[PDB]
Amino acid sequence: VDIVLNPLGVPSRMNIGQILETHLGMAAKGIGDKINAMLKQQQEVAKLREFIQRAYDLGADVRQKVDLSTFSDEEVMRLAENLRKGMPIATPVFDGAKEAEIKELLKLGDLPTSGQIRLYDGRTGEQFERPVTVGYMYMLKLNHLVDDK
Amino acid sequence: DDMVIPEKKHEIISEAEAEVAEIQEQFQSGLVTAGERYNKVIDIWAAANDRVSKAMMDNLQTETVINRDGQEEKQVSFNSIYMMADSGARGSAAQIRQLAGMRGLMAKPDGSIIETPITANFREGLNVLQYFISTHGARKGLADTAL
Amino acid sequence: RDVHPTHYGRVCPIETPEGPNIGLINSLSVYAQTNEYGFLETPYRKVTDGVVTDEIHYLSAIEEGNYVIAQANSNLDEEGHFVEDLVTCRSKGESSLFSRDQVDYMDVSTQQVVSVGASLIPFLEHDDANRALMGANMQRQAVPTLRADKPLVGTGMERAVAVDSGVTAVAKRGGVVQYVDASRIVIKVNEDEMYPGEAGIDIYNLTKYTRSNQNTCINQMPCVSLGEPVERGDVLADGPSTDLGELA
Amino acid sequence: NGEPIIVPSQDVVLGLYYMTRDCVNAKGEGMVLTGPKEAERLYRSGLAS
Amino acid sequence: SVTEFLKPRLVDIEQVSSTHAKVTLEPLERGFGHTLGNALRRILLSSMPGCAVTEVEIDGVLHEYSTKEGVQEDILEILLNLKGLAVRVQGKDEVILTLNKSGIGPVTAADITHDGDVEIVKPQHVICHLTDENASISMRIKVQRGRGYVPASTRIHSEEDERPIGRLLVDACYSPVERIAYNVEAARVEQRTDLDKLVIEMETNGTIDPEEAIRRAATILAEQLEAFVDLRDVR
Amino acid sequence: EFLKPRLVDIEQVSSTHAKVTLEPLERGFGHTLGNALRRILLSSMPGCAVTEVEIDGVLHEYSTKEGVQEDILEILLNLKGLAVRVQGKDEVILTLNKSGIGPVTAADITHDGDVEIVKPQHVICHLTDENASISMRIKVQRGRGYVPASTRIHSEEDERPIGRLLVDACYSPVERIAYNVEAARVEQRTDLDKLVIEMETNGTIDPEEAIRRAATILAEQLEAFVDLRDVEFDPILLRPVDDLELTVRSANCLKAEAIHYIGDLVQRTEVELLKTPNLGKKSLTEIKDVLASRGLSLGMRLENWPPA
Amino acid sequence: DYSGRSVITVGPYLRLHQCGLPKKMALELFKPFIYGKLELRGLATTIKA
RNA sequence: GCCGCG
Repeated sequence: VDIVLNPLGVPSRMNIGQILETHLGMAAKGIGDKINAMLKQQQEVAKLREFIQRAYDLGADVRQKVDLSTFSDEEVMRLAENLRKGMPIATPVFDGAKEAEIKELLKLGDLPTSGQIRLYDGRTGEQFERPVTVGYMYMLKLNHLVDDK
Repeated sequence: DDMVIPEKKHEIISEAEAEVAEIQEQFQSGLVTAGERYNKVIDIWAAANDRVSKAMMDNLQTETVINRDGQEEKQVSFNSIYMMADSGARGSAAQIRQLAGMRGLMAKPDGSIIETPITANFREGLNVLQYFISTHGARKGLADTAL
Repeated sequence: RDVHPTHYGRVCPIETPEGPNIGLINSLSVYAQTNEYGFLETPYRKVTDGVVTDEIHYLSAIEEGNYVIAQANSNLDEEGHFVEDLVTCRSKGESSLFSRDQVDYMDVSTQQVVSVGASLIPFLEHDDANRALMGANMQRQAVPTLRADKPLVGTGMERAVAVDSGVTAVAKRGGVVQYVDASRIVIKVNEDEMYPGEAGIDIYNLTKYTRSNQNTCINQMPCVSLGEPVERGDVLADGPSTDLGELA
Repeated sequence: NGEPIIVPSQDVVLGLYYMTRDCVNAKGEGMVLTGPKEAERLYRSGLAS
Repeated sequence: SVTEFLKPRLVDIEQVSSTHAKVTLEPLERGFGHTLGNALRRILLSSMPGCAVTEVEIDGVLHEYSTKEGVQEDILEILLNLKGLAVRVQGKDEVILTLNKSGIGPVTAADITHDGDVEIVKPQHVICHLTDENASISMRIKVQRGRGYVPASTRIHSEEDERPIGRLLVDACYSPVERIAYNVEAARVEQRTDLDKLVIEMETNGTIDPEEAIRRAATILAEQLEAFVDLRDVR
Repeated sequence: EFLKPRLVDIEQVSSTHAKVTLEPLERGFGHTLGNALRRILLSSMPGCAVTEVEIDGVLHEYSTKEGVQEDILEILLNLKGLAVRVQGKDEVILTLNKSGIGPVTAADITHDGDVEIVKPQHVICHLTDENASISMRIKVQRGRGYVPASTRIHSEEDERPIGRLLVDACYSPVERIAYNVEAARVEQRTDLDKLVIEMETNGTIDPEEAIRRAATILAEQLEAFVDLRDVEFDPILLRPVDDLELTVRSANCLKAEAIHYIGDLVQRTEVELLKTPNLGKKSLTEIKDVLASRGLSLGMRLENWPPA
Repeated sequence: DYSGRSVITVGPYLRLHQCGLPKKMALELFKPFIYGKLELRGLATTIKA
């Protein structure tokens, strides 16, 4: 992992957006990893288009209707090379991803639907007793630095 | 998934809505003035909140049912959020009630209380209206703490 | 410095400074504008009979008080009618359940309440109002990094912020890109649109490393490579903390 | 008030609470130990919970 | 430059009693203290040769729960007491010992029969304070050399329950390490400041000096790598 | 009484991925060896990295070059991820000269004597003007761990020309290490474990060589456990007094008071030095005058006094 | 005078009576003490040195 | 005078 955060800051502050964004980032990076894998082994285009269509055809009655049939091969390859790091999925403010959509997005990426994986200690090698919530959260660096303080 | 919403929440919400519809028609009959029906609706919503929170604590406290060498027993849950609240490390029953049970009846435009409460917790989303209600209280609290 | 029930679609309830100025400084919502006189107005969709039409009326604070206004997340059928008979509404600074033929206006979208700053927080509806306030006020202090990295979990308002903020380079008569450099972009305008005489090409001079007011760096790097067709309104270079015309 | 003010908070309380708890069935049940040192050896090497 | 790593200098030892030691090493390259401490602890706790009692037999009552004929100490406490006694066997794998006593007075480990190959390090360690008042108590134990720690999960020996009843399934603690703990701290030399300092706290049941224990663990872990260091050797 | 693991069935998934198998291991040694090896591999493995760059028409990292699409900072960031191998040299200089259109890749680096480019499809910059050329000199060194360009100050001993761009150095070939323990195929033994280590590098280091080096490092570190045992400076001082050119009458009195070094003299306060025999008030000024002629005022305090 | 200010981070390796002070924040709070030690050790005779 | 930080 890159960042380790304290869970005790979640329940007393009531940021469940933290956890939902973490799970959604894990699902998006799972899809990105799948795309990057199918791109690494030089898989033929049609299966890549079908997988990307399946990823974009998800959700329960979503108004986005992106169809790759109208896309030629070159633009699809360029888009897939652009989605290698992850699928930049978006949720509008008050009508965004639901629980079922997040869980099924995780399922499509071959990740545990619970959003928690098994973490091994980096110093002793022992597995942590409980599963740990791991994902991808989008962090910012504020202007308040000790160089000026 | 560590915030287990009780399964009977929709049932108690339905009973509360049925009772408020009955009191609405009873008011329409004209035998009750505005003050009595307002007080009664606040009372029933508060009772529903109490029962929802009690059900959520009941389902979260001993959620574990782990078998033993003989048959199966029931013991204290190892849910992380309950483990945080019970240990006293962080959080209390009110915040767990906001997280899993219904957010509760709340209002502070001038100190008054609105008839319909926020029925949605933080695990599920809040509608635009419910968030706009919660903003009044949050703003008043922040200003009071500042001043 | 409190939140008045008429603040709904005009002034953001979340974004405001914390300590001294709370409630005294606000931000307009995404859709709010000003009347001919100067009062804040907000869009709404008319309702005729039981259907929800598409014509948009901008209502002020006074006018909205007498109409019965629906909610953004009200289910609809294909014909535009309301799926359920009794829907939520705001009548006179309050909210209640009303019949399907009694409503007079409907919310245009679900971002009407929140400002541009607070409409960038994914899963805002799962956040406490005060924590959401701190997050919105804290997004504005982020420092642009060496390399912009798009948000894996966004909202979709990032394209709007990046394009309309003016930091990026946006085409105005986009044709076909002719020359690309880490400093300049030269585009040959397609013949379909052309001012007669003297032909015409478009040259965008990117602003390289330049200090900002807060002593950060303002930098623009091209997004197009060569011979790549470009349409009007596309982004050519992304400024500080922007990835492919999307706020990062 | 006289109550101690340097007291464990947050993560320390969580650790102390997680350590001193019991579950009905785990690795090791009714097993007899000669002292706390054997308990630590059993936990760390993984023969007990 | 490369291939050259910092080697700990002026190893510090604080001997406590005769079985408690605290060994400090400084300096080590960053992140090496944790590696060495973890590896040493794991192989000291999980796999170390040693001998500890495994089977017991008390004439008379042979059930797991027994009246103990009034020996003022439940047989569970007897098993706990004989678990901790440490022995040294030389040239033999399994060995039988017998203790028979009568007359008022506690039975210590010294009062068992003495064999030449068996060298018991805590003879004053008490099994119990005899039967109440006076009576004859006779027992026969069997101890075998093993590795690490193995609990009495099951017998799986002989046939039916003959081995259990003749053994009573005492937990075996073969490894002669009562407690191992390691702590890794910040230490520095010259301009370098992100260096690692290792502190190892060891307590042994006996039969082994803690320094000898650490040396044996280091020996086995290093000679576990001879398949990769033999050809790739400076000398 | 212990079995010794032997490196068998080393299998190469791709030019970057690798799997290394150790067949015979005891009950619990699998996890111990796995974690020790993984920590050693991720911590310290010798590798080669770009340390500095020098483009022809560049002056600093925050400039632009005409005809190239990427900024100089982007070019440096691309060069940082370039991986090389060198045999017997640690100070290699690679020249890159390319004029034309399209990308410039590591493949068009001028072929040195023994400098292996692992991936020659690693693009580093683009050229967009037809009559535009890129010419640069890249320095590659051999190191052990991450070393920022800012921390190295020893290189500032000799002045650097304006244009020598410093990039950070990674020096570590190994990117990802994982391991697993399964049951062995050894049927005559009661129960044996087999360890498998999967490695992902930049293609620089051979997997077998990497595991061998890590094992060597671990054994070398453990070698210190197998045998525990172990159970007035500033040059103006410390000089003879016969360099201040005192007076004749002051020669005997200083010797009479056993003052034979300059340092011991400066510790004698005025109030007691006047009590010395036949010192002379005017002669007391003379010694102060010549002592102040070197920057030492009489009456300092030191901490010790060696015989030298 | 003889005072400084900086951001606080958590050090769990400390004791109850210890704090962490940057070497740059020191050598500036403790300048006269360091001058005295330099002069007393004979390293720098004059205060200018 | 304004803005922000706890």
